[PDB]
Amino acid sequence: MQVKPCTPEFYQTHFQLAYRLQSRPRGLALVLSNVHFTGEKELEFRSGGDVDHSTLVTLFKLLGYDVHVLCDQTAQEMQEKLQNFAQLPAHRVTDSCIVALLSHGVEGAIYGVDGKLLQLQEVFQLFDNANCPSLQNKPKMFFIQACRGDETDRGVDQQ
Amino acid sequence: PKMRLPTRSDMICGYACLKGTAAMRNTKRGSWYIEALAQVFSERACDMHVADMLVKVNALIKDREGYAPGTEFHRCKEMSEYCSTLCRHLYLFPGHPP
Repeated sequence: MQVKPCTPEFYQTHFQLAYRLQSRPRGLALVLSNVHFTGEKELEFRSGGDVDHSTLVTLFKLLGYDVHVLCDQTAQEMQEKLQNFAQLPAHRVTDSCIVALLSHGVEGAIYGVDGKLLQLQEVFQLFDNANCPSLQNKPKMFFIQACRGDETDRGVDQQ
Repeated sequence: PKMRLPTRSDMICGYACLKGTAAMRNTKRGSWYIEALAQVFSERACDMHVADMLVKVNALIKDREGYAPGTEFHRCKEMSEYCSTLCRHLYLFPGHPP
């Protein structure tokens, strides 16, 4: 994998109308994948979950982020460690932030390897303007690979 | 008379599937979504801002279908989506400056 760099001309013609995004590293990134379950409930082994995990780590590095990783965490560990990540002082000095969460899930929430649910509203909140003064007015990207139901989509044939 | 902020702003969230649905994952290739995301981003982060790159991801995901003959669950589908409280273009300016 490589990421094609942007031209200095491109940067000159767009930065005035974009979030400032020039620091080095461009921000911290957290990739948190739950793959092996406990299974104090229901949840299947996420075969394929290591490719996703690896692919994101690689991407966010090539994109200039200082990447933190976590794997196989309980609902309560996700919460505590997400909070600790949001409070890192490195955020004072970076321009952006990225968080990826990959697990099984329901609508609005993701599973810890223990089959207990972490609310996405609680996740976003740890990074908001009240809780995370360091990232104020800084773009925060989230990527959520997790079910939002169990229905698979049959799809529809086009007219 | 200082500017103040809402409690929450300037986030963008990409989601792999829609509300009520499960997400397609390949035991050999990982999730449809993560895979589209890395190629769109590795190729276009140089000239396309992140919300537009999430639109190109949506385009890739929409066109893909599941190859699992046997289980009716073959030719199956998913749709991704993003939600945004961004207030400006988000360009990642890869490799600038050196």
